Amino acid sequence: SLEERVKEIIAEQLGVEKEKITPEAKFVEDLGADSLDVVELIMAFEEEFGIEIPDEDAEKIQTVGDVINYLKEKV
Ligand code: NA
Ligand SMILES: [Zn+2]
Ligand SMILES: [Zn+2]
Ligand SMILES: [Zn+2]
Ligand SMILES: [Zn+2]
Ligand SMILES: [Zn+2]
Ligand SMILES: [Zn+2]
Ligand SMILES: [Zn+2]
Repeated sequence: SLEERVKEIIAEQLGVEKEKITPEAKFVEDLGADSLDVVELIMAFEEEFGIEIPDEDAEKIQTVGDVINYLKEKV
């Protein structure tokens, strides 16, 4: 599912257990993502879902929920 794929992307990049990858979890504050991690997460979401996340939209991707909601509507 879309959610499962999003979890694997995040788990692979941040090394966090999927059980902690919840909708309200902030990549930085809750999942420990640093600046490079965030850039790589965006790059991965684009590659895996075949879409583009313009800089503007990328800035709004702060939680797991943002990515899921964004992708569900866009793809
Ligand atoms: Na993986
Ligand atoms: Zn891989
Ligand atoms: Zn697990
Ligand atoms: Zn923040
Ligand atoms: Zn928090
Ligand atoms: Zn891009
Ligand atoms: Zn947009
Ligand atoms: Zn948000």
